[PDB]
Amino acid sequence: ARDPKHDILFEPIQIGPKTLRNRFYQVPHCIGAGSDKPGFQSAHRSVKAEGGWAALNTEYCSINPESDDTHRLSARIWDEGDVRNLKAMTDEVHKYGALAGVELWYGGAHAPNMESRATPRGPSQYASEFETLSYCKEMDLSDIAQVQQFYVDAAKRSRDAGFDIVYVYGAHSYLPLQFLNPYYNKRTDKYGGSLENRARFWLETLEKVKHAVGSDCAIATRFGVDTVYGPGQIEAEVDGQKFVEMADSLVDMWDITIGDIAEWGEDAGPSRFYQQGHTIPWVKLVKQVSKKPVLGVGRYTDPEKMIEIVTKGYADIIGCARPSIADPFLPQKVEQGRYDDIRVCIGCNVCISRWEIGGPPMICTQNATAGEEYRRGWHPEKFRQTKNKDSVLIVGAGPSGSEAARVLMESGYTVHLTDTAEKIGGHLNQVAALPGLGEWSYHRDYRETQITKLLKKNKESQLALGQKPMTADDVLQYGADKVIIATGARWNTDGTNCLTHDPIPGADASLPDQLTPEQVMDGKKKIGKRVVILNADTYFMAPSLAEKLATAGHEVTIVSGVHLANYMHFTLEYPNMMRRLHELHVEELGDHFCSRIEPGRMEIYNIW
Amino acid sequence: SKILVIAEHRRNDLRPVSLELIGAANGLKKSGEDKVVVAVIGSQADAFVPALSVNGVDELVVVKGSSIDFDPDVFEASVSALIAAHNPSVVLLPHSVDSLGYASSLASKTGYGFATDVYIVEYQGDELVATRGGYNQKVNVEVDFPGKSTVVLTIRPSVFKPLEGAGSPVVSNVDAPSVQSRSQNKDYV
Amino acid sequence: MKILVAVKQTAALEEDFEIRDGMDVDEDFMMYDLNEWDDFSLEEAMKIKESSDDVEVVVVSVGPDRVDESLRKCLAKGADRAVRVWDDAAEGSDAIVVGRILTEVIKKEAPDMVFAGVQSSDQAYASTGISVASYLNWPHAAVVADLQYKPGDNKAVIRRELEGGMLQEVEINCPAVLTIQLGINKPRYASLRGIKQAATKPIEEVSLADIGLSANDVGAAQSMSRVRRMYIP
Ligand SMILES: *c1c(C)c(C)cc2c1nc1c(=O)[nH]c(=O)nc-1n2C[C@H](O)[C@H](O)[C@H](O)COP(=O)(O)O
Ligand SMILES: Nc1ncnc2c1ncn2[C@@H]1O[C@H](COP(=O)(O)OP(=O)(O)O)[C@@H](O)[C@H]1O
Ligand SMILES: Nc1ncnc2c1ncn2[C@@H]1O[C@H](COP(=O)(O)O)[C@@H](O)[C@H]1O
Ligand code: SF4
Repeated sequence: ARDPKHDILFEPIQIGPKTLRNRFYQVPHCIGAGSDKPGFQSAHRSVKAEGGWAALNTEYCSINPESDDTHRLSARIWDEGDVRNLKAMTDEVHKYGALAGVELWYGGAHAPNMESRATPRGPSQYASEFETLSYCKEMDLSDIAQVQQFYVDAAKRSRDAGFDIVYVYGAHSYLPLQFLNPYYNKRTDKYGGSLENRARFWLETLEKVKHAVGSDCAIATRFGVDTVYGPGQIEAEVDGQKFVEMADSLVDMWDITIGDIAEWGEDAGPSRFYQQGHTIPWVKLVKQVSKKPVLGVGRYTDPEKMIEIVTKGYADIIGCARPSIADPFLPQKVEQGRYDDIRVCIGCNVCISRWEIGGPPMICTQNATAGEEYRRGWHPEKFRQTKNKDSVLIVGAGPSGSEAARVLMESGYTVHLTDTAEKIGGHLNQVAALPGLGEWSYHRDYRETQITKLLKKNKESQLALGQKPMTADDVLQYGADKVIIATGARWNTDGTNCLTHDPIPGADASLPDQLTPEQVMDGKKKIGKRVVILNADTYFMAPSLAEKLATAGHEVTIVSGVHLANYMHFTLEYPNMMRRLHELHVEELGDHFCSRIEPGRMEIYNIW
Repeated sequence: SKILVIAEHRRNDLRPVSLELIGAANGLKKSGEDKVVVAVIGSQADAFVPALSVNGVDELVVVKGSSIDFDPDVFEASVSALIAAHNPSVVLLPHSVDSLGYASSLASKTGYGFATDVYIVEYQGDELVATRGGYNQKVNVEVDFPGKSTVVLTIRPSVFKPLEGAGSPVVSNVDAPSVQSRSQNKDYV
Repeated sequence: MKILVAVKQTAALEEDFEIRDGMDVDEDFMMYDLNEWDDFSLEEAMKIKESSDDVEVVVVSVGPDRVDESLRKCLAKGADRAVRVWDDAAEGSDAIVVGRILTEVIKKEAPDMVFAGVQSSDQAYASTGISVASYLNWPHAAVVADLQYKPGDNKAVIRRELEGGMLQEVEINCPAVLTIQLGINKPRYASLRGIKQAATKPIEEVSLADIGLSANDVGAAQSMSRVRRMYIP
C-alpha cells in the first residue's frame, strides 16, 4: 500500500478559481500534435488524466499567425476551428476529473513564421540567436496594444474551448520575457530601462487576461526566473525575485523554469548532465517571495524527492513534463503504492528530438505507446488478452526482445525469453556504462523488474539468461508456436560506413591497434596513448568514447565524415557535450574521412 | 539449571560469534544462580582457554577429538556427551556453516526442543520462547517448546551483544569418543 | 545406480499479505513454486547422470496435491521419476518430522546418494537434509559448493562454502547425504517441448502406510517446536 508520507502528494490545492485534486501537475509540453492532430492531443492528455494527473496542459499555443513556429509544430488558438479541435482534449481530460490548461504563446523573432510569412514584433529589432535568419519589427505603442489584444482574444477563445487554466508564457525567452530582459529589450521609453518599465508589458498582459477570463479560469504564468547566463540576462536574485513580487497579485500559480531558448536543455536537463532536482537552487527562490502556489520542474520521478520539496517549502506542486510522458500513470501508481510499476524517465530527450527536428510526432524511449494512444489504440496500461494458449520463444532480451516479452506476458501469452547475456538489457548494458549515461540503465531495470513480476503470475512463462547461444536447430525444436528473433546489431569492424557503403582498405578491429565501441567498452583490449576516433555516426557513440578516453588520459582526435554529434543538437545535449570535449582537450577534424588504414597510420581526405 | 554454549573456532582463531552466544546465555538465565558452561571442541582446543575465560563463563569444558577443526561426526558425538553429562535446559549453537553440519542431527534422535536462526529469546515465566523468521523473513515466528527439558537453539550471529571483560571459569578437559569419523577434512582453499 | 533428490515446494507471499487466529499468514496471499536450492541439487544429479553410463535421478517431495506442479518442473528439468508422499495427517510436519518421512521413502527407494538443498526459501530451517542423514545414519556434509563423485565409488570429495567465501575440502564416505549450495553449477531451463513431454509423465503417489508410518508419527503434534504466533515485525 502507499507509504503514508506520500499522502501529502494527494492533498488538493486551490489555484485562483480552480482546485487541483492533487499535487501532480503536467506542465505545458510539446508532443507534435498541437491543434493539428486533435486525436493524438486528446488521447495523450486524457490517458494521463485517467492516470491521476491533477492538470494537463497543451504545448505552447500560438495566439496569432505572426507567431507561427513552422517548421516546428505548436498548438494554435487563432480561430473557431482551433477551438473545436482543442475542445476534444478539454472534454476528454474533464471526463477523468483533471483540469485542462493552455499555454498562450507569442515568440517574437524566435518564431520563423514559415507557414504564415507574417512579420513578428518585439521590444527592439533583433535577429533571433536561435532562428538566425529571422528578424522582428520593433514595437511602437499601438503594436504593443495590438499584441496585448491578441493575448486577450486567445484567452477568450480558450475559455470557449473549455480550458480551466490559462497561462501567459514567459519562459524559454518568449515575448513577455523579451521585454523583461535587456539582452533583447533596448528601448528607452516607458517599456524599457528600469525593472518597473521592463516588467510593464508582462504585467499589463496579465491584468488584461485576468480581466477577460479570470472569473472563470485560473491565470498561471510560466517564468524563466534565471537565464543561467550570468549578468547580462535574467538572474533570480536580481530581477527574478523582484519581478515575482510585482506580478504576484495577478498570478494564481507560478510555474518556474531556468534557461533560454537556444540552450533549453538547461531546463529539460539531460540525465547526461543533470540529476533529478537540478533546478531546486533557482526554483526555491520564488517561494521566498511569493504568497501563491509555486511549481518548478526538475525531472521529478521519485515520490521521496517530491515530498522533500513540498515539506521543506520549496514548491507546493510537483510539475512534470518528461516523467508524465514515460509514465502517464505515475500518480495512480504512487497512490496505490505500486512503486515498482513506475516507468522512470531516463532523460535521453529523444521525445524532444522529434519536436526539434520540426514536424514529426513525439516518441519515447521508455513508453512505446507515447504518440500511439489514438492512432493505434494503444493504452499504456491496458492490453488485449489472448484467447488461445499460444506460446512464443524470444531470442534476445535487449530493449526490443524484453519489450516484446513484457507486452506478451501482460497480454496473457506463454513466453520463454532467452539470452546469452547474464542480464536483461542487451547493448544498453554497455551504453549505460558510458560517462554520464548511468540513468539510461532504468530502461532495462524497469523491464527486468516487470519481467520478474510477470513470471510470478504467468506461471508457464520463463526467463533464461547466461544461456548458450540459440542455433537454428534449437529454435526449430523448441516447441513454441511463434518465434521472435531479437538478436541485435554490432558496430562495424571493417570500416563500412554511410559515405561509401563499403569497407575501408586496412580497417579491421581484430588488429591490436584498432578497436570497436564494444572492445573499448569491454575494457580488455589495450589502448595506446594517441587515439584517433573515426566517425561516420551522428549521435552519441563517438563523442561519448572520446570523453571516456580523454578522461582516462589518452590524447584524442575525432576525424568525422559526418556532422559530429548532429543528433545531440535535437536532444539539447550538444552545447554541454561540446564544452565537455573542449575542456578535456579532444581535438576534432570535421569534414574529413579516411581512404585507407595501415599499422599506426591512416590516410584522410577533405570531403570538399 | 545450566546453559550450554558451544563455542566455534577455525584455522587457529576463535570466531567472535562464540562471545555473542555467552552474551545470549547470560541474558537468558532465570536467576543469578543458573550457570553457563561453554565448550570448545578440537584436538588443539586447549589453546582457546585464554580467549574463552571471559565474563559470563562459569565452566569451560575443552573436548579434544580426531579433527583439529569442525567435523560433523565428532561434534555430534561430543555435544551429545556434553548434554548428557551437564543436563542443560538450553543449548546454544551459532547458526553457522559448521552448525548446519550437525545441529538437526542432535535433535532428531532425542526429542529435544529445536529451532534455528533464532534472533529473540526470552523466558515468559517458566517457558522458553524463541523468535525466528518466516516466509523469507517477512514475518516473525514465535515458538515455544512444551515439556522439553532440553531445548537446542542455533542463534543468528551479529544479534546478541558480547559481555565485557575477563572471567574466572573452572576449566576442565575431556576426550572425544574415540570413534572414527566418516569424513576427513583436507585443505582450506 | 540412483540419485535421490529431495525437493520442496516453497511458499512466497504477495504484498501486503495478512496474518489470518494469529497462527499463520492467510493462504490467499500465497504462491507456490520449486525451492530455489532444489534447482542446484537437481542439476548436480543431472551432471553425474550425464558424465557416465546409467543413473536414475528421482525426485521426492512430501506435501499435498499442489506439489505436483513443482515435481513436474523437475521432470522437465531432467529428473527420471517423481514421487510424492502424503497423507492429510502430515500437515504441520516440522523439518525433523519431514526428515523422518523422507528417510522411510529413501529406504523404499534404496539410492546410492541423497541430495537436499541447504535451506528452503520460505522457512529457512537449514535442517531437513541433515535430519534425514541422522535417521538414515549416513555420512553427511552441509553447504556443499563443489562435488567430485563418480557413480559406484566409495568415496567422494566435497568443498564446504564457509563464512567469508573460504572453502574446505572434505573427503566423505558414500552412501552420503549432501546439502547443496547456490552457485555449485548452472541449472538448466527446459524448453516448451521438454515441458510438454514432462506433462505426460506420471507422478507416483506414496502414502504413509506404504512406508511404515502412521498418523501418530507425523504432523504438528510430533514436532520439536510449537508455533505460538506469527506477526509482521
Ligand atoms: C517539448 C518536449 C517534448 C519536452 C519534453 C519539453 C517541452 C516541450 N515543449 C514545451 C512547450 O511547448 N512549452 C513549454 O513551456 N515547455 C515545453 N517543454 C519544457 C517542459 O515543459 C519542461 O519545462 C522540461 O521538460 C523540464 O521538465 P521535466 O521534463 O524535467 O519534468
Ligand atoms: N543466438 C543467440 N542466442 C541468444 N541470444 C542472442 C543470440 N544472438 C544475439 N543474442 C542476444 O541478443 C541481444 C540483442 O540485444 P540488443 O543488441 O540490445 O538488440 P535490440 O536493441 O534490438 O533489443 C543481446 O543481448 C545478445 O546477447
Ligand atoms: N516437504 C519437503 N519435501 C521434500 N524435501 C524437503 C521438504 N522440506 C524440506 N526439504 C528438503 O530440505 C531442503 C532445505 O530446506 P530446510 O531445512 O527445510 O530449510 C529442501 O531443498 C529439500 O531438499
Ligand atoms: S524520450 Fe527519454 S527523456 Fe523523453 S520522456 Fe521518454 S524516457 Fe524521458
